[PDB]
Amino acid sequence: EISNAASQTCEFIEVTSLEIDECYDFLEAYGMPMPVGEKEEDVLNKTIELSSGNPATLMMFFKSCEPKTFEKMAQLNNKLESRGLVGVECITPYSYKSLAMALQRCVEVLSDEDRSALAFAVVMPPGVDIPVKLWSCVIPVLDDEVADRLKRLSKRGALLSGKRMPVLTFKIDHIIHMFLKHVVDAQTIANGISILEQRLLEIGNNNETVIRPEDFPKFMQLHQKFYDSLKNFACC
Amino acid sequence: EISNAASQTCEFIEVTSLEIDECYDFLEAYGMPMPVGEKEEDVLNKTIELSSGNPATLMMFFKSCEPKTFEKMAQLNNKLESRGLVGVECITPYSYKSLAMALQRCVEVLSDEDRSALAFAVVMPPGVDIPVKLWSCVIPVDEQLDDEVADRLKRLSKRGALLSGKRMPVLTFKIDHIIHMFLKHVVDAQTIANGISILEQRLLEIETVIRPEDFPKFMQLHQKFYDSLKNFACC
Amino acid sequence: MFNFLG
Amino acid sequence: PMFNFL
Repeated sequence: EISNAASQTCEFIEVTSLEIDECYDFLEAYGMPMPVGEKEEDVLNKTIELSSGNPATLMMFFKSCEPKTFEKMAQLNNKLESRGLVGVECITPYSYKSLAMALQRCVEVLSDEDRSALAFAVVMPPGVDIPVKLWSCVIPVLDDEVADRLKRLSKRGALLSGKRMPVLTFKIDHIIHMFLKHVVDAQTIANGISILEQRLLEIGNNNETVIRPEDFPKFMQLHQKFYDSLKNFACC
Repeated sequence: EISNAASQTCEFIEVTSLEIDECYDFLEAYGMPMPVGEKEEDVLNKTIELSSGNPATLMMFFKSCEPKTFEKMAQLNNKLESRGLVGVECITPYSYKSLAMALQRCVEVLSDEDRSALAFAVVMPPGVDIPVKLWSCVIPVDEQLDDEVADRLKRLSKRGALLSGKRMPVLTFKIDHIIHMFLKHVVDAQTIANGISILEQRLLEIETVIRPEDFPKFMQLHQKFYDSLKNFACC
Repeated sequence: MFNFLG
Repeated sequence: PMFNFL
């Protein structure tokens, strides 16, 4: 948004997250052995999904992959889920020990209220497209205002992910998630989880390439699997 | 337990909670209009359940029933769950405005760990008889045999009569309603939600009737009295 | 933990 | 203490 400072021929070029093929290429480039078995190409889609297309964390991955095996690579695939970005923070061409140290700052500059919204998007599902109202449950203040915050939030460090149609929906990636995991107040995780089961049942009392229908928001139980893990995290 | 200090002729008389009938007698005793409609004897069995047979809070209750109507009596019955004992705290023959000032003391003297166990018995269902393992889930301890929970829940009933032990059919304790709603508006709003979730973990592994071991995995039977705490700790 | 012990 | 430093 700093470009709004300039009244001019402002032109823009966005560096997206490294697409899955470009990720293969980055691995190939420095001598990392490419898959065969299905749960190895899957292990690598696990890494690429986790490091939601991210140069720096990919490099930290290689640098921390010691023997080079897919096996010890999956070791890391665990470490990333049960230790967040701090599991793979390493000496890298990046000025930063870990992408989390960077995102820290990225999180500091934020409008106090946006700092709140972001702080809350933990208790969501990562790598999932979800409606504005479905977000209105955890986000502070017609709740379109949520969209204004979530837009500012992707605009200011590319922390979210907007997708206009089929329906105005947003989405949170994985690096940007495990940032928030081991970083937001351990309580506030469980508080956001509960505040969600609350408005969900609230909506309950009013009565793949497919978005979640308004007949079915009432059960976020679809993501119970990951939701159960988040719950296993906060309250211990 | 102070009696274990004395080596001598020791004899005991336990002042139990006012039985459902004696409360009627007590009501009649201080000019209380006796029910007619069904949802009036129900209003008063609601009071007797809520104030789990307790002279003092019952007296505070009359003293606070102002117009005398069963109506304002159900008003108080409401006032008690969503404002706690403070909805009926009054100038009473009791040295205390409300029973919370008493249990205060009863809770300070308590073994630190017992203070903890007690602090957690909030996240239960009140006026329900429930197993030791069903307690082992929420109650703290510094392996595989949890009788230590029972030892604590016993000290806890012996020492201010905060719980309620009941040997058979199966070794079970129980928390009453006043002794619960004490803890409601008094323990850390967090520790409640933490006990509810910390319960929802063990909650899966692999009427005048106790809950069977084929069915512990779903405490959802008591969903009502759990939806009220989840609603509570989110305010 | 215990709102002034009660 | 929501978040960390910050």
